[PDB]
Amino acid sequence: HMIVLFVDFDYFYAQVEEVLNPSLKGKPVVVCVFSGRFEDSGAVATANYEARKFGVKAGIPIVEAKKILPNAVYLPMRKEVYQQVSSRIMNLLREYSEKIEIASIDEAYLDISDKVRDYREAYNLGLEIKNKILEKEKITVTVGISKNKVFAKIAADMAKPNGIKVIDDEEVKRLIRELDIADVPGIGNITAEKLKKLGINKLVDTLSIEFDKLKGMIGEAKAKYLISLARDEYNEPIRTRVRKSIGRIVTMKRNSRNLEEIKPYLFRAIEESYYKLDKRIPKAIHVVAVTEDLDIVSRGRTFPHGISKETAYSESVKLLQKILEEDERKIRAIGVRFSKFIE
DNA sequence: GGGGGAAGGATTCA
DNA sequence: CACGGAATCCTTCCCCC
Ligand SMILES: Nc1nc2c(ncn2[C@H]2C[C@H](O)[C@@H](COP(=O)(O)OP(=O)(O)OP(=O)(O)O)O2)c(=O)[nH]1
Ligand SMILES: [Ca+2]
Ligand SMILES: [Ca+2]
Ligand SMILES: [Ca+2]
Repeated sequence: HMIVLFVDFDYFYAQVEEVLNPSLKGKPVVVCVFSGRFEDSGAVATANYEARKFGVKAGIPIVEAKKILPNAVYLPMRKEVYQQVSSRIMNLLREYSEKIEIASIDEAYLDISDKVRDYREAYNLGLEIKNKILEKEKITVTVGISKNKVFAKIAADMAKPNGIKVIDDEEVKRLIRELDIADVPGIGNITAEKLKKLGINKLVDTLSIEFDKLKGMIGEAKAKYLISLARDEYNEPIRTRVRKSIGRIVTMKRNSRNLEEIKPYLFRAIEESYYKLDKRIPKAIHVVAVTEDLDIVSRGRTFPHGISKETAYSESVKLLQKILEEDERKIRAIGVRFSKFIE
């Protein structure tokens, strides 16, 4: 009953840069996000394995990477490029199933149930998909196969990189008991911790705790999710998913609270955001700010009609005004987010 | 009491 | 010193029948 095949491209941004400049293949490559603030201020979008080996990875400051690997190749993130390559591969996967859910810029779940019997065939289809993607785009990915999206995903995690793996029903039962609950999708450090205090260290433990306390501790939705898995009864279908919001945010040269100093950044964000909107019309706008102490403050508003760029400019100004008046810290970054698209 | 929303923020993942 | 971006969930305050 139902066979899910999850595809996860390998160290995606770095690998795409390798493909576009093979002279890179073989040496450590780090894709970065730089912000004027200073010489090498920014974070690491990601890096290839010939770099992950020494700890350089997503989230750490570019400077830190530089110390560890001073002579590695540091590339500016070219999101737009990775996107179009992503779209191409996404098309290429449709050829294998109508039921396709695009999770992110490099993730996708395929429902190959009414498409192929047993696991032995699932596997092959896997290898087939890899080859095709590999030959067509020269991009290696990892394929996870199991009874649902959750374990399909976990599968790939286990099989990374450029791998493939199937978690059979017998194994599922083993992981519901042996797999560290932390390693379960949707469980970050915050929840992980919350779970330990409650004694829960495995997906199974959830079955030995009174709901209401669990629900009370991690929220009902997270509780039902986990319990669901533990009972080997999880079964969310693979559905299409359209964007629900679009935004842009930029880090300023220096901190500030001066409206007239921030406004320019904010307006660049809006202009950029509208271009990205294309033909979509938003009913809601939020102004998101990152404070000096790396905290995130936001203020929004929904209109009974769509928002025009003019409308956005003036309304974004008030929300920034509101933020300032309601939060004493200097603002480090400023952005906008449009949502609730008409239709 | 409880439905229907909006707003501000928490948590997670890429 | 820690960047862009986006979804989902949760708490809370409201209006109101
Ligand atoms: N800007 C930014 N982008 C990120 C971050 N994390 C991931 N990404 C982007 C670039 C990654 O290549 C892409 C896929 O993330 P994964 O979590 O799949 O990492 P990646 O595919 O690079 O390596 P992998 O082989 O999956 O371990 O998402 C992040 O922290 N900041
Ligand atoms: Ca990946
Ligand atoms: Ca991914
Ligand atoms: Ca985890």
